[PDB]
Amino acid sequence: CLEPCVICQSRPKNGCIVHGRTGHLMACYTCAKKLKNRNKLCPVCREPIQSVVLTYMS
Amino acid sequence: CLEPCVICQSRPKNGCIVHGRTGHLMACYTCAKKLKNRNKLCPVCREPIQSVVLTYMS
Ligand SMILES: [Zn+2]
Ligand SMILES: [Zn+2]
Ligand SMILES: [Zn+2]
Ligand SMILES: [Zn+2]
Repeated sequence: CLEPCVICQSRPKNGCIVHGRTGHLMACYTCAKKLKNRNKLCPVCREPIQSVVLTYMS
Repeated sequence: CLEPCVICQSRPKNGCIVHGRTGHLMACYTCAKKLKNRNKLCPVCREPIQSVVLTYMS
């Protein structure tokens, strides 16, 4: 799916939720960051967001 | 791009090259890891690979 950020649905999925050595890409960097600041869990696995990487394709 | 890992072209781009708080997604986790172990640079920006995240799209 080339579908947008699942939260805002207005921006691309370029906000990578890192937990250790695995990452989940369902949200934009800006949305995924708000989740971490407001102490929400990863929507994919409900595991704490350790950090957020701004991800660029090619 | 729905195109495969630029190195092996046999696995998806699920190997996120992290440098600071930005990541580059052009290679598979296994290919991007070999780059880090053999002290190669990020093919996108020729900046050192600080870590590699195994990324899952949802
Ligand atoms: Zn968003
Ligand atoms: Zn997760
Ligand atoms: Zn590869
Ligand atoms: Zn790079």
